[PDB]
Amino acid sequence: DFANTFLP
Amino acid sequence: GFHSLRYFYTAWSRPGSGEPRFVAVGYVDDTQFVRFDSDNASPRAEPRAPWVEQQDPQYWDRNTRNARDAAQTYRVGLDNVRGYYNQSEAGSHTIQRMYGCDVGPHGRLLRGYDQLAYDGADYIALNEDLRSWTAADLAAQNTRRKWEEAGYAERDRAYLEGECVEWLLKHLENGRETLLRADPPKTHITHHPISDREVTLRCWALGFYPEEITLTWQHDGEDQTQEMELVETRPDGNGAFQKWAALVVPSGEEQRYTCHVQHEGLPQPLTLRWEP
Amino acid sequence: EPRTPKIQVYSRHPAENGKPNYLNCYVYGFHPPQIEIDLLKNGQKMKTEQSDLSFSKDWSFYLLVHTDFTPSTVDEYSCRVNHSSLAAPHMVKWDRNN
Repeated sequence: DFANTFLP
Repeated sequence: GFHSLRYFYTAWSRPGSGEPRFVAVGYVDDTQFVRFDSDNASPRAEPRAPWVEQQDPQYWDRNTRNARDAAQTYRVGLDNVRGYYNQSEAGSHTIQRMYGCDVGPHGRLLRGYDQLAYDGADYIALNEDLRSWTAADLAAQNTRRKWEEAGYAERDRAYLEGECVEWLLKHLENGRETLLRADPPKTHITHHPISDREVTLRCWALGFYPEEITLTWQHDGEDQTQEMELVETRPDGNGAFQKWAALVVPSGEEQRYTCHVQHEGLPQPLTLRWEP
Repeated sequence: EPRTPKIQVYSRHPAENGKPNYLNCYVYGFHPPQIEIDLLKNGQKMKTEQSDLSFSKDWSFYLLVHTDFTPSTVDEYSCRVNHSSLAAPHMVKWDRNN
């Protein structure tokens, strides 16, 4: 289960 | 002494091809179970282990939508980080992400991490408090402020203590014969003469799991870690690993050296010695 | 800036001639990620299978390229690797003592 992908 | 559920992200571009490529892999200890490569025609989240093969319909439908959107934000993030460093738009740059959680005996969360890297160098990393970030550069402060004002650390702290722990516990239970397996290595010492006065002793260790293993050479009790030539642990192909440690010794003195192997698959550490 | 890949060419099982085995080429410790890895027999490339690009904690990637093969005294096996950090493609011949 992938985590929340935060945008740099 | 513990277990790990780790994910790895990779996004990199190149001149001409324009649209970057995103790859995501997930490991439980030293065995991977999930894949996502954007180069496929219709990229899905594909399983790699036989214990995640069953699961349920939404687990693959949601993680595909999660990975596909993760591929989009990181191709935009690649140009954002490049602009922070103010680099030409015709080059080729990489972004890597590594997040996971280490769990102990009875579900104890020992450590959760979530770090990024730009062009191989450390960029942004979540601190061990799991509430604020550390920045390597000043260009990385643009990402730190953006992640601070958005409160992504509270989101990150919720995943590492919640879903990351339960899914690792779910993986360990369903892949018990594969993950909790402790296969000991088959060991032997080969003997290759190299010159008029020198021979090479190679201490092998084949087909073992997990990856953590210690190969040490000793000369009448004296440690020879500095004088040894250790090789990196290599995957054998069928879920196991291999490793060897070399040492150049004077000819005729091969009986004064001993190789010591340590692995969780062996109840006691081994001490080998070459026999003609 | 770029990191040079390290190459290991080996077999899954202790090899004996004529007995089918599994040839492996383990490339690791390189950066940027895009790499050319090929397993050849007698100088011609073979159909390979490559793992998915993961990296270690030092942020350098590793890749495994493997195939089926039969060790032979007539055929010699190799592994070609080309990277941006290398001036020319490198080659590592397979031997049972590798």
